[PDB]
Amino acid sequence: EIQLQQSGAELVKPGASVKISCKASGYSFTGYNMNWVKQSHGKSLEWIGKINPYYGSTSYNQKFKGQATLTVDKSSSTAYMQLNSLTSEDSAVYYCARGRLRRGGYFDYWGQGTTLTVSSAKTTPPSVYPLAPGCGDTTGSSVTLGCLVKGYFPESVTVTWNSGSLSSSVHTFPALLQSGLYTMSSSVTVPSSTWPSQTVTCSVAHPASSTTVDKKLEPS
Amino acid sequence: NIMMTQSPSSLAVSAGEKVTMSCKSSQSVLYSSNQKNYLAWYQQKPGQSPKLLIYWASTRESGVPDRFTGSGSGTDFTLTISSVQAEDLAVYYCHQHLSSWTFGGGTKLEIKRADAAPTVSIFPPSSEQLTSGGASVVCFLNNFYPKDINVKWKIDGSERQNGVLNSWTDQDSKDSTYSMSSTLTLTKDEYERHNSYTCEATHATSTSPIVKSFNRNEC
Repeated sequence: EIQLQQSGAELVKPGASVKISCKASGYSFTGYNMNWVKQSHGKSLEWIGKINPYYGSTSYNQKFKGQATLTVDKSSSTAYMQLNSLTSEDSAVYYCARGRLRRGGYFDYWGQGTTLTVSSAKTTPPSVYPLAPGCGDTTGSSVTLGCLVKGYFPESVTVTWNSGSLSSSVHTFPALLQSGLYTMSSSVTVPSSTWPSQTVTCSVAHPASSTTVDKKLEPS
Repeated sequence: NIMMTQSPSSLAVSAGEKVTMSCKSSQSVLYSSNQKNYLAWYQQKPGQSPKLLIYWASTRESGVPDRFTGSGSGTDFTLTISSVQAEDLAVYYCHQHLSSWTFGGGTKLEIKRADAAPTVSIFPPSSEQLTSGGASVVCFLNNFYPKDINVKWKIDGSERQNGVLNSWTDQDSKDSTYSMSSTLTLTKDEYERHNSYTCEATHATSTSPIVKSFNRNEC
């Protein structure tokens, strides 16, 4: 099965450069063009450029020609996109995508995307608050718990619920940006027969700030 | 160059309805020498990368369900879903690769379903946050339809919509519902000078809300 594995989210400052990678597997790396595509939040897809891995030959969208450099390493079957002189308008999700040269060049397999944030805002760890029902509350056959993850930057963050051997329903609420800081929340629902008896923990990883916090939900 | 125009920008239909979306190119994408149309269609689901559905205008990519059909030639193309399923919510993009590579602006497909009331849960500020001088009051409204629900906060029986942060999930790919979080941001002082806190959820359609309340003075 073909996989295009891209590097993790990056935060860089205006004027700086970034280099995003795309490691190919499951097909002949040298046989197919590698393309790069920008998607701004709002969602128009724009082609940036392509590289022919065998020759190292490249072709660019003139809108990106001057700031983008495409390269490959055919010892690791990895394609690279370096973007220089970055600005906030470059904040977007970037994809690599395999092209089908001998069928005219449509894109057939895409990487998972890499989120780029261009900003002078500072990397900041989250505060994590467990959300348990109040003492005045009651619950039916199910109970809902939550985790509020507040005041972090940049956006890359993972909230993981561990409910042990319980089956659960999770909702993850998209982050909102305020004052250069993100806030998000997540809910988990388990049977009322099982909490607080069984441990339910919210695990928050924010790689940028080297933060990993785990908060056990406790009855109020 | 070659510009791609898609219509409609968005549409909502119930599962089981047929949908036709269009893609127009500003120049022909029919390659003279092989008489193939260099036109592809992609599906991009929430949180995911685009996936190839159709290439050469009408050829279904391996693995793609038969309900997706691409048609057209020259400048005029359509993608049809014969019978929409819940999992088909996505943005659909057309793409040409005859002269450079360009994309359409996308058609966002949403699913209609029967109205569903939210399961509502309210959470007092934790003592952890309170000791730190903040007070966020959180309310979850889970698994409801339609999207445009009203959430109102009442403090001591009177409304405040000042300082409310609302975040909706993307539509659920299995049951077609939405969920949302509503957070009421207060200073500790603001929080401590009132007692009853209520989150109310109402469909725009009716006047029968679902309410969840707590009292600060209790526990």
